[PDB]
Amino acid sequence: MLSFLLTLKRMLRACLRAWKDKEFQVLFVLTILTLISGTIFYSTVEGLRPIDALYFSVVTLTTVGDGNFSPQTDFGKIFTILYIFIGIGLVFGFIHKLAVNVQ
Amino acid sequence: MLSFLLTLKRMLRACLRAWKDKEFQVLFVLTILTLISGTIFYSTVEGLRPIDALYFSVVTLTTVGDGNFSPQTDFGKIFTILYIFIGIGLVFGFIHKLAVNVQLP
Amino acid sequence: MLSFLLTLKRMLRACLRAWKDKEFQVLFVLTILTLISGTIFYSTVEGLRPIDALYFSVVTLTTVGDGNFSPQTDFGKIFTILYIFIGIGLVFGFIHKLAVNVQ
Amino acid sequence: MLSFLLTLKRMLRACLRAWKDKEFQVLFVLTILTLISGTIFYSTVEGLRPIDALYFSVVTLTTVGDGNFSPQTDFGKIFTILYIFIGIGLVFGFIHKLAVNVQLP
Ligand SMILES: [Ca+2]
Ligand SMILES: [K+]
Ligand SMILES: [K+]
Ligand SMILES: [K+]
Ligand SMILES: [K+]
Repeated sequence: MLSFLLTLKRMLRACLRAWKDKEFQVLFVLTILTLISGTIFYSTVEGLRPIDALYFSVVTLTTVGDGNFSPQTDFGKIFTILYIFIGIGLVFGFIHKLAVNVQ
Repeated sequence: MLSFLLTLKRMLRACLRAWKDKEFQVLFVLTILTLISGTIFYSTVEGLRPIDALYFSVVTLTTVGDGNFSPQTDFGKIFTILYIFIGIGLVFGFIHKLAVNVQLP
Repeated sequence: MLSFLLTLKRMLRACLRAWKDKEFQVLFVLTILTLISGTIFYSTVEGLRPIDALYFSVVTLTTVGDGNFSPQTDFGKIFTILYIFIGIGLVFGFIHKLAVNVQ
Repeated sequence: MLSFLLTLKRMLRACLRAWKDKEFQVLFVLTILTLISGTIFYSTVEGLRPIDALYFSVVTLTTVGDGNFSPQTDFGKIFTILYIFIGIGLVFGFIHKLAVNVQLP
């Protein structure tokens, strides 16, 4: 149906308009950064291959969680705790962003 | 007791009333599409029984998470990461939607 | 500090005012129901002691997840999938509720 | 590049500006209180090393979840359930807050 495609595209364009918003860009960059850091941290401190460090970081920053791995070192656990709150703060940021975008 | 039932019905009506929104519908189809892709991907690449691939896909895409399985291949891992952001995208989309339907006038 | 206690109490009263809202009551009852059902389902179909069925239901309906148990039977898995979406729908319900409560 | 930095700072200022809200503060203290209680509870009742009790408490209260540990006692289980709803309460509270600070005027 054309109605369907048209609606989808209207929405896609709306999503694209966001990647053009400075504040949204910031939020985006910060999480990308946060993802890099985490990848690096768990790679060195917890000794996980980069890909498994990125995975754990993602799955953790998004609250999906890893059904197998858990930080072994104490330093790892502390970092993971603060890491998670950064994620909570990051998502509220987007939430607030969207809540404002309508008005 | 009666107001409970009456309120429930009014709300239950609304949920359906929103099931008529063109944008809600697309989000729904996109989610179902995402769910189907995941199911295929994981049964294929991770060799998971189809029902296990759909299950992993659902719990992964909703941030619930699987307490036992994790992709074993680097391929599955990469896909899961992006898959999760799709999910995050889908949910914000719904949230944005609800946000608009509230602050309407 | 008195300022602190006063603010807290103002907020507690606000939370209490909600338990007096019919629509909120509904949302509440539905999840309680949903929790009962789940407890029963996983108890019989997956053979978990009621307490472990309630736990799995809660941890699953709230997206916390169980780091050990996963449904073994196919019927269990299908139910868990629909169960989770009920939860997503239930939480959006509260979300919408709150988003309206301000205006 | 400069607008990035300038925007970041303006936003970074706001987060702090909100750290001055009396209601945000209480929510924060309540969360810290909840976190401390959990840490005590789990090290005591579940015999978890203090840092493991705080960790389990954080991942549990944020719906992230622990991929390896689960309370072993029926006592720990009951507590975890309520604990999770406290967390759900805390988050809605913050959300409600953000909701109000947006739709202000
Ligand atoms: Ca596990
Ligand atoms: K998990
Ligand atoms: K979650
Ligand atoms: K969430
Ligand atoms: K989770």
